[PDB]
Amino acid sequence: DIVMTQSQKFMSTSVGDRVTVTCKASQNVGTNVAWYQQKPGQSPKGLIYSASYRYSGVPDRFIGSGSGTDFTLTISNVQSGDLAEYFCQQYNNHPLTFGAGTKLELKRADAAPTVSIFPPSSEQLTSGGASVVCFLNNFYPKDINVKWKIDGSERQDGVLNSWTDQDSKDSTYSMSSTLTLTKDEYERHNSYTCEATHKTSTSPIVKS
Amino acid sequence: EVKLEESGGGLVQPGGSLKLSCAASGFTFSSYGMSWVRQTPDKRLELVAATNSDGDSTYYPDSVKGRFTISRDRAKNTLYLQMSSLKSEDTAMYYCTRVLYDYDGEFAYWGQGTLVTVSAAKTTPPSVYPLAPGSAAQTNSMVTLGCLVKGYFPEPVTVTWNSGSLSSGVHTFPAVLQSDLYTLSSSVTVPSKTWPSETVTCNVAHPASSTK
Amino acid sequence: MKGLTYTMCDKTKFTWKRAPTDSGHDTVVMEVTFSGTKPCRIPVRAVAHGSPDVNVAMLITPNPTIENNGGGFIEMQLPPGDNIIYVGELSYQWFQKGS
Amino acid sequence: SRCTHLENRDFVTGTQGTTRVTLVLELGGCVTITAEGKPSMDVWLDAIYQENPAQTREYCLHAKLSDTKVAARCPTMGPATLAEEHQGGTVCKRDQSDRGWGNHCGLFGKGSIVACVKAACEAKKKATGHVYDANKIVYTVKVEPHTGDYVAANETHSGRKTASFTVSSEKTILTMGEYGDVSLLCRVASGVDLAQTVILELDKTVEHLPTAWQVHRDWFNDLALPWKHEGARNWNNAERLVEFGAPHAVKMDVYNLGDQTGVLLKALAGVPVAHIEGTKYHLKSGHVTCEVGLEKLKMKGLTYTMCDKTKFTWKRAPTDSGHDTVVMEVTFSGTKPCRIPVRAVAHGSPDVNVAMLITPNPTIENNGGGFIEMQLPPGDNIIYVGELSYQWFQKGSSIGRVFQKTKKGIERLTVIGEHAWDFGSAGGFLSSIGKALHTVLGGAFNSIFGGVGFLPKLLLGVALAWLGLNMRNPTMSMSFLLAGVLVLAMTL
Ligand SMILES: *[C@@H]1O[C@H](CO)[C@@H](O)[C@H](O)[C@H]1NC(C)=O
Repeated sequence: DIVMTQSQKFMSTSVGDRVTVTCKASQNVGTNVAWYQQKPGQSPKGLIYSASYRYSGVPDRFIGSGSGTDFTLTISNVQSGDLAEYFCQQYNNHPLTFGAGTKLELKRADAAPTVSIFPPSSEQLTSGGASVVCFLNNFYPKDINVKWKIDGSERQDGVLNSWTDQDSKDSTYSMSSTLTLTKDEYERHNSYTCEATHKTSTSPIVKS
Repeated sequence: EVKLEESGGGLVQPGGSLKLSCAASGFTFSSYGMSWVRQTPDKRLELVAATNSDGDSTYYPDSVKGRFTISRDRAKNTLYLQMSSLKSEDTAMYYCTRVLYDYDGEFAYWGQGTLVTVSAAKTTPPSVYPLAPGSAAQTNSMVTLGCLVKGYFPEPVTVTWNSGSLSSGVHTFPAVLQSDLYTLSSSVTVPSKTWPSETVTCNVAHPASSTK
Repeated sequence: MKGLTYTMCDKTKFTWKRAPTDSGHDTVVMEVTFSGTKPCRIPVRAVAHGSPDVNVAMLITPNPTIENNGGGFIEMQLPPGDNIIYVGELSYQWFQKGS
Repeated sequence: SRCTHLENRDFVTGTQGTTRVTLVLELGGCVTITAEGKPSMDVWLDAIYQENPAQTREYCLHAKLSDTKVAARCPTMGPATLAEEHQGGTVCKRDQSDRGWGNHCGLFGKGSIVACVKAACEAKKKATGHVYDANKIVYTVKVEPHTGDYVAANETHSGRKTASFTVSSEKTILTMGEYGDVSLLCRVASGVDLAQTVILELDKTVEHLPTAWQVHRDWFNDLALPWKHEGARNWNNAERLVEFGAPHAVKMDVYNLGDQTGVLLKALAGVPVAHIEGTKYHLKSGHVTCEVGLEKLKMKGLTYTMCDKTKFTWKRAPTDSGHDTVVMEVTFSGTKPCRIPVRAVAHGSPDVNVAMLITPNPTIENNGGGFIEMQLPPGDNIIYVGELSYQWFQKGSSIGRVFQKTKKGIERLTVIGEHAWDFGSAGGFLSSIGKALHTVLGGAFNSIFGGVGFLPKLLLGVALAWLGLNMRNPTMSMSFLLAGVLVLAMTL
């Protein structure tokens, strides 16, 4: 099958700038060009076909080019409604293979995170378990450390990382952190503290 | 307003069978064509069954060739996908599509999409836990909230904060696969004056067994 | 044959690269430019005059497929009379001149 | 209505069950399709053209000669040659002069001579033939319903839907406003026989002439004028506008011979014409077989009232329309829009409605309605419009209309009518058997003679008829009948 490799995996841009996304092809497919725009939870949008045509409902903000192996989806005037996932596609071959998805991002500075580490209350001690809950919020870029300080002891047990799309209001990224213990291990250690070390800011910021 | 309402999203074990539908509107049927496209949870798209206008014939990639049966209806506005012998990696967002007048391979309008999780083990429900801090330091601009959805199987999820009142500064996590179990979390950001004075209780309404 | 594990093509993306003409031996030749979902069984059909129900396209190239670098040439023998040779939505008015 | 703008108007009725109306639209005809329960459909072939078809042999009319060189030799002193004997576009003739001792030969008698010219032409004196292509010829069909409006020829009609038909078209779903959709399925190759159609073209910039013409291929290759092709410099068979004479030992004068605008076009007995408008070579004669599906049509104003019985100011009075149909124009200034109280009662029975309408559901509209054509039985026909009657008489006869349809069976079954037996709709034992017994006739008569001419038609007819009378064998005495077809039939 003809693979469609996007060179731009995780790219960022400003509001007023014009950027473009390219896409590889295993062989010369020519004018079998197709792109998309899907937001998380919402639908994709079949914007441009054959690299130069549109559908009624697509503005002049979305142009395109590229006939052959390398394609071109140039977008001018990147709105708040362009914070989405851009797919690649050839419709030459059967099957009509797809791109993994270009997550277009909004440009934002390097910020410091915050943690509200919450040990379990009396509502979870009935079930016999105690799952201590951490949060890493409000940080750019995505590179951040997830660790635990159970009386300051290093513990890789309880590192579960999930990603989150850039926020429409706050423009942040998120990486999860959650611990799974019992009632006995809850009653063996007093101080509970979660660690969040940003790429630039090397300080764990805590409610100790 | 062109609408493609997906339906038939259930929870069936591997080697099972489903029957998808798609309520179509805003376009005449036989002038266009209808197809299915799936999206894996790790953001890698994949075709299910692309097919032309008028119900002439059916295509399948060699991953699913000879097992499924895509069919249609003109006046009733329903795209079917009679599936059978489910692979365990068929857990993917199935999308009803709408190809153009020219049948361009790509699909101009789309639908909201459903999730047909093909999971091995039987389903388990989570519980609700609006937790609270113990040993603790001084006030800040904002101190975020906490609730955990743990010990459940399997996705999807619907979690909000206080029936949608406090939604300023959300941080939603879809899923983390861990030992045939998932575990997500969510956030909302208020100052240190709001938490002890007012009351905050998270909502765990997870549609694995659809309970609270 | 070649192209039995493929599908029927699009109806739209067929355009005449080449004009359907008579061979001098009672067959009609052509060549299409299909720039879409390749390769696939071309929907070649040709009705007659007096009954628009029945396809009467006695083919000479069976199972035409527009390959990734190949395909296009289709030849068919037809009974006398008016004949609408469809290649998808694209059609062609033809009179078979032989008796 | 375009059907009122000409004489050759033919009401193909839509009988109950007949929904796929096979027609033959001539170029310069108009078939109103009145189906019982459908809007009436004025359907007509508008134009037959092609956007600059290929050309064939062009023919110089007015020749032009220059560079005339004459050379002779004595009888036994090596007969004459010239460098222009074998140059392009040069017409020469070797001939025997009578070489005297005036130009000082050795002998008398037959000395050779040759003289050549440059057989050129005059500008804009080319008879440019054109053959149409089967793949680029366009048949234009305009269709108009009966909205109650009448629009002239110098105006244009609003709902006049136009359908073009090429080699890559099958079926034209024409939306008839609120009347619905009409479906015309025309077939191009079963129309004008394009294999032997030469669109001959002279100077169109001459103001007082036609623009295109229409002639036949066989005669076109029987033209003995000098010819060439597109880009070919010199004239093939250029010895036809160039002739020679007899010299007197020195100079044979190769005479210029002139122009041919009269022998071609002016003394010539019964040949048709065509038209050019810019870059489309139109025709004026034609025919094409179309199937007309009325299945998506409906009448307009079925959920309205009837109008007043009094207020109808006659903007146009009813008159006889040459075809036993009666038109009118009511102007209604009351409660619009409404269905017009149209009736025409029987004579001898004053109750019975006999108004065989043509415009179905006559309705005055917000800005339209009024033109109500109807066909009537012969004699007394009392055309009410509500209580305000335009009391009326029609001049036809009962068997006169039937005999009129026999006269249409005479004149429409002409050379056009050899193929146009689809005036009805799949007649079975009326149409198919007719096609058989007339394909064997028209095929045989187009085969024999190749066209012979009316004077040879009557000469050969009366000659073989005399061989019918002067015959010994009673079995071969049917030569009077076999010649009888040649005398009686093809003399119109
Ligand atoms: C059509 O001809 C009539 C009669 O001369 C004239 O009154 C009318 O104005 C003409 N209409 C147009 C559009 O030329």
